[PDB]
Amino acid sequence: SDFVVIKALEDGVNVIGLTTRFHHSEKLDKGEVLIAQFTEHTSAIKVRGKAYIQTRHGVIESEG
Amino acid sequence: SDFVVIKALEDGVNVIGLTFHHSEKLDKGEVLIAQFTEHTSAIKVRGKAYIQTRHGVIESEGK
Amino acid sequence: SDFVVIKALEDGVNVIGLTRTRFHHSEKLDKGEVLIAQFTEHTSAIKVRGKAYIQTRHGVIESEGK
Amino acid sequence: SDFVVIKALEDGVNVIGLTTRFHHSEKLDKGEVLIAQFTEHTSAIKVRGKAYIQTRHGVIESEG
Amino acid sequence: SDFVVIKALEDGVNVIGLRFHHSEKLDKGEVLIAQFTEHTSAIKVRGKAYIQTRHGVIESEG
Amino acid sequence: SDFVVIKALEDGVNVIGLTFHHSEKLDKGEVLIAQFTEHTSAIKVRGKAYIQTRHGVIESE
Amino acid sequence: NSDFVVIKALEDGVNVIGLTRFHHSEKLDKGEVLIAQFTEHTSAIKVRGKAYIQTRHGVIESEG
Amino acid sequence: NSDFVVIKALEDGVNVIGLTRGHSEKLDKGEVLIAQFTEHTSAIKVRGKAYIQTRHGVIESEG
Amino acid sequence: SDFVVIKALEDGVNVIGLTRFHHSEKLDKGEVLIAQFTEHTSAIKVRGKAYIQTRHGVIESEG
Amino acid sequence: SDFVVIKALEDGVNVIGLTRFHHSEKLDKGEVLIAQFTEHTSAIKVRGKAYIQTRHGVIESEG
Amino acid sequence: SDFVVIKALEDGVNVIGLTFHHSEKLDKGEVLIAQFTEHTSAIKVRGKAYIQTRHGVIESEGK
Repeated sequence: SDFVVIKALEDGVNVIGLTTRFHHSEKLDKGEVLIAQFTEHTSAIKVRGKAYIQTRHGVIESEG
Repeated sequence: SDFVVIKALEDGVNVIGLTFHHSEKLDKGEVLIAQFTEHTSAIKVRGKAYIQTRHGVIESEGK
Repeated sequence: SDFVVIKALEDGVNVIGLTRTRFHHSEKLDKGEVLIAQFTEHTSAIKVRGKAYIQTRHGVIESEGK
Repeated sequence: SDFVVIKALEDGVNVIGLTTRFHHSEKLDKGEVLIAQFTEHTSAIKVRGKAYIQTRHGVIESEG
Repeated sequence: SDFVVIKALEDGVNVIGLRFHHSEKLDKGEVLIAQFTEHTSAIKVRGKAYIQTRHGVIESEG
Repeated sequence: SDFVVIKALEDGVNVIGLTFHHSEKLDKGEVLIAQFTEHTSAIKVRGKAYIQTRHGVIESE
Repeated sequence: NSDFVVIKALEDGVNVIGLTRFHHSEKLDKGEVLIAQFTEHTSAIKVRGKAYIQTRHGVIESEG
Repeated sequence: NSDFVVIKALEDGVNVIGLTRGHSEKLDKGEVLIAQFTEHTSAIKVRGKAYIQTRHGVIESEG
Repeated sequence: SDFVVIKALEDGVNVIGLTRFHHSEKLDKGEVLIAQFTEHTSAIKVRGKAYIQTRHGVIESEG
Repeated sequence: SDFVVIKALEDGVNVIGLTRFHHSEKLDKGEVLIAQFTEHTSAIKVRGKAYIQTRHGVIESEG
Repeated sequence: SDFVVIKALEDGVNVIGLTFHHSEKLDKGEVLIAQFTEHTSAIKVRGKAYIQTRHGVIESEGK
C-alpha cells in the first residue's frame, strides 16, 4: 500500500507504470504533482524527465 | 488506507483521480483530505497547492 | 481507519464527504464546534469549506475558504 | 479501533454520533469524561459545547 | 483492542459502558483497567478519577 | 493481546476479572501478569498494589 | 498476539503459575530463567517467590 | 506469533528446556542457540550458566 | 510489499528481475526506477553505475 | 518472518536447524549466512567461532 | 517479506539460496537485492561482499 510523490521540474515529465511491455504512461507538466500508489497491476514505476521525488526512503531527483 | 492533505493556494486547483475517472476543483484556501481507494491508483494535482503526505510536505506550482 | 479533527473558526463551515462519485454528505459546523471525521468505505475524500483548524496524522493545517 | 477522550468544561455538552441524521446524542455535564470509540455505525463525532478533547492527533478545545 | 486505566479519587465513582448501559461502581483508591469490547462503543466516567489512556492522562472532576 | 503487571503490596489483594466473574487473591510481594481475554472485558484491583500497563505505572490504594 | 515474560529465580522453589482453575505450576530454582509466553490456554501468570521479572512494561521484582 | 531468544552457554551442559501446553536441548560452553517460540512451545526454561538476550533486554542465568 | 529506488548514474544501467533471469530493464543516466518485489520476482540485480535506496539505507552500484 | 546473520570466524562452523530433526549447514571462515526461521525450523544452534547479528543485537559464538 | 542487499567487492561472488540449490554469480560492483521466498530458507554468501540487512551491515570475506 505504499506511494511516491513526484513533482515535475520541467514540462513533459513521464511517469511510466510497468508490469512486459511498458503499460501506463502519464505526462506531467512543470510544477504538477503526482501521488502514485503501487497497485497489483503495477510492479515498477519509471520517471523520465527532471523531477523531485519523495519516497518512504527519502528524496531523490530525476535528471532524465 | 493512506491519505493526502491538499490546500489550494489559488482558485481552480484541480485534484485528479486516476483509474480517466475523477476531477475535483478546489478554490483558494479550501482543503481536501483525499484517501486512496481501490478505484484510485494515482492522484494528480494541477495548480498552486500545499500538499502533506506521510512523506512530508510539498508544494505544487501552477504555470 | 484514520480520522481528521476539524475545529470551526467561523460559523457555517462546511465539511463535505465525497463518494466512491461527486459532492455528497455535507455537514455544517458553527464557530468553535469540533468534528472528528473518520474515513468510511463510502467516503473517499473530505473537503473543508470555511475558516477551520484541521489536525491529521500529517500535522496541522488551516482552511481559509469561502 | 481508535478513540477520543472528551472532558466537559461546562454542563450540557453534546457528543453527537453520526452515521446520515442525528443518530446518537449523548449529554455530558461539567467535569464528566467520555471515552468514545469509533464503531462501524459511527462515521463522525460532533462536539457541541465547551470541552477539552484528546485524540491521537493531540489536544484541542471545543468552544461553546 | 485498546484500554483505559481509571483510578477512583473518591468513593462511588461510576464507570458507565455504552440506550446502552453497563454501570460499574468504584471506591476511593480502586483501579479499573477497562478494555473496549464490540458491545461497548463508549465509556463515561462520573466522579473524581485519574484516567490514563493511550492519549495521556486526564482527571475527571465530579 | 495486551497485559497488566500487578505486584501486591499487602496480603489479600483482589484481582477481579469482569464480564465478579473471576476473582484472584494475591499475597504481599506476589506478582500477577494478567492478559485480557475475550471472556474478560475489565479488570478491577482492590487492595494496595503496584500496577504496570502500556500506559505507565499506577498504584492502587 | 504473542507476548512473553522473562523470569529469573532469586531463590530456590520459585513458583510460576499459569492460570485459566489453577492450570499449570512450574518450579524454578535459584538462578534458573524461564521465558514464558502467553497461550490461549493461559490468561494469567502468577509468580510466588523471590524473582526478577522482565516484561514489555519494564522490570519488576517479586518478593517472596 | 514469532519471537525468539538468543542463548549463549557460559559453561558446558547448559539445558534449554521447551515446555508444552499444560523438549530438552544441551548446550556446551560458547555455543549459541537462537530459539523461537512455536505453538507446541509455551515456555522455555534455562538451567545452567548462560547469557540470554530477549526483546526485553539481557539477562544472565546462574546455574 | 517492499521497494527499491534506483537512480542511474550512467547510460545503459541494467535492472534485472530474477525468477533463471526473467525480466531486464534498461535505465539511462538520470532516470529513476522505483521497483517493487512481486511474487514473480525473488531477486533484483543492478549492473552499471547507480545510486540505490532501500529500507536498509543507501548504496552505490559501481559500473 | 525473522532472520539471523551469521559470519563464520573459523572454518567448519556448523549452523544447525532444529524442529527431533536436524538440517546442518557448514560455513567456512569469512562466509556469511542469512538464516530465516521457517515453520519447519523452531531453533538454530551455532557451533564454532562466529559473529551473529539478530534483532536483539550482536553476539559471538566461541568455538 | 524481508530482503538483503549484497554488493560484490570482487568478481565471482556467489549468492546461494538454500532449502546447495539456487546459485547466483555476482561480479565486482554489481548489486543484488535478494528477498526471502517460501522456497528459500537460507542465503549463503561466498566471496568478498558488502551486505546490508535489517540488522545492520556486515562484510563477507570469502573464496
